[PDB]
Amino acid sequence: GSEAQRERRKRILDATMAIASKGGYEAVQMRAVADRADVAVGTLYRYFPSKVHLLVSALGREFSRIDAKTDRSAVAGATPFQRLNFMVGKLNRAMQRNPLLTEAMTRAYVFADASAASEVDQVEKLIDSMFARAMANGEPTEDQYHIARVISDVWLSNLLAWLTRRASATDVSKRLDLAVRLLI
Amino acid sequence: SEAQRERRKRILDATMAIASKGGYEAVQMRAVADRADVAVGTLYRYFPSKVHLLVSALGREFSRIDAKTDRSAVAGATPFQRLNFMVGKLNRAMQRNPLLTEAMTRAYVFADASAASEVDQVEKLIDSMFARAMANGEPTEDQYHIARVISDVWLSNLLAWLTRRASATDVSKRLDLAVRLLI
DNA sequence: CTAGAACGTGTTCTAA
DNA sequence: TTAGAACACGTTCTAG
Repeated sequence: GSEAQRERRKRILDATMAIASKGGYEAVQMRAVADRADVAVGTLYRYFPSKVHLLVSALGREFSRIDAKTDRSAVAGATPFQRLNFMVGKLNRAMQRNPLLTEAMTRAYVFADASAASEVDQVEKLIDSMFARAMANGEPTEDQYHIARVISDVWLSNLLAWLTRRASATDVSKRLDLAVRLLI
Repeated sequence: SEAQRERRKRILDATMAIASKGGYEAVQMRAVADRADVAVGTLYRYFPSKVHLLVSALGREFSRIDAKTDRSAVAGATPFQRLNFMVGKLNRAMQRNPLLTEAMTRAYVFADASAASEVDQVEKLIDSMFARAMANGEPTEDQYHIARVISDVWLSNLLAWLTRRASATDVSKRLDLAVRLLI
């Protein structure tokens, strides 16, 4: 709605990501987010009705932005195979840039119940679409969207393994390009 | 001890019974302890977090399913069939009790590194049930990798069902589609 | 909106 | 082991 309100929302989401960067999920505490966005906690709950909604919107907003910084690059490589490997890689890297910030958003994303479905949906759609439109070098086909979904599922699984120290960054890229190749 | 094992089983049974009737929110540590006739400190001795607890319950249940499905999963004439079969068996198992499935799955995906060993066991029981269904025995390396991809598609879809973002039909169709793209 | 008190549940502590 | 009080943080409530 109003300019001030769009400005409060952004301030709340910048706080959340600043805090998550230094402390992960356990440090994204609602008094701390509020305090640092200079709002009372009741105002915080007016804008985001749970810690999880808050984090899934922060993750929604970060992917929207990556989606912008990704339009020429994603459509750079000369074959679908290559454009996909490239997009997977840029996204993998973006996530590895701040493990604790990634950790907070990703766990909220998979933990979210049905009351957050609409926020969880946007993030899943954005990710599917970044992959599809890179693979297809523009508007994807039906087959290319379905392939893109499978690759987002593989990505998420591997990201969760990387976060829980069950897999290294090497294991993750090996499993990802393994999946890409089996579907192209 | 037989005491230690009797008490471990009472606690996981408590956990699943409560999860059935109420899902994740209702798996409360005071309630579980009470139901298993143990004090909370004893509960935390066996399982150091609500999430360790629920991810061990999930471990024991895939473990159990694993035995229940040793002949049948290797019944279909082709890899394609055996995989589709295994996928459907596991799907129908999860769908049997949505709130039980909700509680265990959310812990499974919420778990941090402090439960990495419980999470790991569950991931590998599932990977292996799929691979061995595909293969009808010890899988090749290529069957194992395909198994992994399909467990990832499976989990993603199970979360979307749980969050009412996909129906049971939407999920069947996405699994089918993945099993085709890979066989 | 603001500042916080109050309350529930996961986790830890104290005491027998 | 037990019983249960204490404490922290997500969430809701009371007041101004």
